Amino acid sequence: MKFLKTSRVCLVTRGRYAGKKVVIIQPVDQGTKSHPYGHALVAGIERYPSKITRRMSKARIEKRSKIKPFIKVINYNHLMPTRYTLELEGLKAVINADTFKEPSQREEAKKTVKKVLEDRYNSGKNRWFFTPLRF
Amino acid sequence: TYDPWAPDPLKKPKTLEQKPISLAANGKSVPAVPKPTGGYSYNPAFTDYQQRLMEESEKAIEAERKRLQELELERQKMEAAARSAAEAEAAEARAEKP
Amino acid sequence: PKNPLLEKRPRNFGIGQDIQPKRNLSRMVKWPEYIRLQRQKKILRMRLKVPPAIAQFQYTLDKNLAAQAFKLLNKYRPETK
Amino acid sequence: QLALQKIEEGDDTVLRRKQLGKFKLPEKDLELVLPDELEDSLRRLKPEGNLLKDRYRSMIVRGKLEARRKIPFRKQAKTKLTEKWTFKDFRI
Amino acid sequence: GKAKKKGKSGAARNYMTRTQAVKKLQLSLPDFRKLCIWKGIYPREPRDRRKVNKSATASTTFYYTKDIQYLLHEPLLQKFREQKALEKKISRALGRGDVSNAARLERNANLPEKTGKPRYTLNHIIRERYPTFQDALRDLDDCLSMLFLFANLPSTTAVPAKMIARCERLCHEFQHYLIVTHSLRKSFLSIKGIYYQANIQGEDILWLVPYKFNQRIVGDVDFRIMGTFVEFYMTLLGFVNYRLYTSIGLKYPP
Amino acid sequence: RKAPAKFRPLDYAERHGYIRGIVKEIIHDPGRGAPLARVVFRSPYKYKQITETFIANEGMYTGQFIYAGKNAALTVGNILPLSSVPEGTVVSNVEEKPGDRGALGRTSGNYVTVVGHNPDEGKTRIKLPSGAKKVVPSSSRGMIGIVAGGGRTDKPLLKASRAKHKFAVKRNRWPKTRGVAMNPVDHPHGG
Amino acid sequence: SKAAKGAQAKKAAQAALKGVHSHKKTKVRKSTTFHRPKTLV
Repeated sequence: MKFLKTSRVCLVTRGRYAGKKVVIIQPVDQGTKSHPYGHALVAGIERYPSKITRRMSKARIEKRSKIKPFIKVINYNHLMPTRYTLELEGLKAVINADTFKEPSQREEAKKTVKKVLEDRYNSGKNRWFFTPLRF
Repeated sequence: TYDPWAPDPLKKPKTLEQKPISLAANGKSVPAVPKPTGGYSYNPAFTDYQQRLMEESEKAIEAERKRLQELELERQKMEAAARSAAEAEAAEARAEKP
Repeated sequence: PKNPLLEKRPRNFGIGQDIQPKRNLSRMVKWPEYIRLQRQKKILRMRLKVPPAIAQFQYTLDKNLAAQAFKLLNKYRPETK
Repeated sequence: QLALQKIEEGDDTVLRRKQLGKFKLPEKDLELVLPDELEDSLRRLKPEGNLLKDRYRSMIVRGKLEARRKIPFRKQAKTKLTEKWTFKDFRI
Repeated sequence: GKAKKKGKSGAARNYMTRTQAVKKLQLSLPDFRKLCIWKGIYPREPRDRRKVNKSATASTTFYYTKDIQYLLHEPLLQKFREQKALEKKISRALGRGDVSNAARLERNANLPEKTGKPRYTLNHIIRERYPTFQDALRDLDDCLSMLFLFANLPSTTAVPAKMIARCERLCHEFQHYLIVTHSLRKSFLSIKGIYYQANIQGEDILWLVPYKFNQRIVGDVDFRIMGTFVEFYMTLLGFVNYRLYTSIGLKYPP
Repeated sequence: RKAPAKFRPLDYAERHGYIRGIVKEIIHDPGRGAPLARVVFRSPYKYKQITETFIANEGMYTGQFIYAGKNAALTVGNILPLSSVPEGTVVSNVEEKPGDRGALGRTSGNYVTVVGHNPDEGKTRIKLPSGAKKVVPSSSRGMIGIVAGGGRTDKPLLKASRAKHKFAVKRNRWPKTRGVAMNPVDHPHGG
Repeated sequence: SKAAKGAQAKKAAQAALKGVHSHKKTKVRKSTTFHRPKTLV
């Protein structure tokens, strides 16, 4: 069965975002003219939130709970798929192929991804996605 | 008795002659006892008392407005977190040649 | 309510798992030579057999009789300068 | 234009943003008699503020010393209790 | 010639932290803070604190290296060491049961609870800090506010009751000088206290006196370093009162 | 030569459990006919890693995990006390006493055979490469296998230069002049 | 128990004949290395 679907959590293995965790927004198995290979449109975390201890103040907690996101077109050979999933309709069709052709659309998509991911992190669920991978 | 004003470093350093740091916003030296105004009297003039009252009233108004705004922002943040948590619980629910 | 962002990270201090915690290693401290000498001198005096002329000095007055003797003798202290 | 933007006593109430010590000095307490609390005599006066706190704040603002917080409990030395040799060797 | 190494010049030589200053002077923290207050060693700020110390934070206190060098030659360090040794001798006498020897050695301690004066004498420090009587008159605002505030406080360990009585004595002597010379000019009754403005030798002196009630000592202040300030200010006001009484040709102390 | 070929010091981990190390390098040691192995272990008491130098047994390779301790498996390259091995096994770098980090069966192609055990007093009977029989404490450690580089002496040196190159780094005397070739003042066999 | 009664009697006799200062503080040392103390210079 196919596992490179929407809301699939993958690990990026090459590029500037190597070692980061992403969620698949759109799988393009057949490829496009710009990318004549199986690839995916993903959104992920560039800067993970810092650890929170029981004696921190509220201002320090809300400062360290910030998340820096990114959006990416990535080859299938540069992804390591994981069994975990992250289902968000706030990220549903947040990016398309034409999103990456305009810098402002990338900023708006990154703002939306930041808001949704920060809400999910503050919920306290899917802790493995917001925990950085150590290697 | 003793009356002042009438190798060991007998001179003082220029670093000691340097003036201390002032915490004032404009950077000038704050007096030790600043001169009080007429509005600080126990039986003040009506104009001075009204001016001080209006200044403190508008400061209290803007402080309370800021507090209400940040409380509403915190409430919206925790509501969004709770909605995402319900989303995650529901997700676990239906998850279970050239 | 406690913060859901808080987590527990226990450390397993078994063999070959985690770095050992800083324990009280006072029983195994490499002491200076004078401390080691006085402790070993006391230990050797315990281990060897002591003749009665020295062993009789380990039998002393108790707290009450020593206090009563000092209470009497404190009224007869020698003259100060 | 760069030339124009380069060309273009202290107050206790407003302070600089940077701190001098462990914390930034808080805003002063409200020193004002409210209109429901006005009195018509010197005898029924309600003195406001704290002059010791005012002098301490004046010292910190003028920079003779930095702002520090009180430490109510200090860390004790890590020690172990053991019984004395004479009390161990006591026999009756 | 030979290539210089990084961190051996500039702000690293210019500044040191409070920990380095304490370790250099070989003092305790209360003695270091007391000496800094008495000698006027003020906190400083480097442009980049990492160039001075890599472990510095925003709460790290910096001082001038030359200021600490000046503090190295202060004769009060040997006074501190002598008082520590004397306290050890008093403890030894009390432990041995020599109560007469303990009392005789305690007479050399010059305790504030017995004398009403500061434990250490700051006469040379007064002359060092104020080169001129005009500078003394200009600092009399802070001196008079502090002493008139502390003349109405309850007895503590930092400021004993005899010391408080000495503060009240000095304030009363200054008031008597102002009365006999008619130097008092203006007065004001604010909601905080009574403001007085006098004119001594052309210098306008304004100070605040609390209303005679129960004054509250809160935990937001550092009462012990305030007491060190009070000791310095009574040492200043004694000399100021002597000079004023001698200038108007009166016997001091009254 | 950089470091002596020794075991780790006998500590709590080797005495009661095991500790895993990773073989980083297999290197040539001048003067020794047997290759050495650089193995990196973890320090149980601090963050820094510890690098050791063992005599490499045959079959060891870079990137391999070896295990040292009482509970370590019976595998080539693992360092075990002699009480934890059965009879008939061959081991290398055998400690004469527990804690001397290896003394017996160290040259290339050589090994020590565990003849038997006497658990009543905790002794182990072993057979040396010379055919001698020895009795050691059972807590003495040995690395399972045979020392690598066997068959080195089966090749003739064939040349004075090769003998010279062999002995120049081993500092043994070469060339060797005979006593009967000397004068009577120099040797008892002189003349 | 009889052992508890005997221990109570021994503790009372020890307090009667020697006093109540039966215990001492010793420092906790995280390291086996002893250093010369830093004194006044």
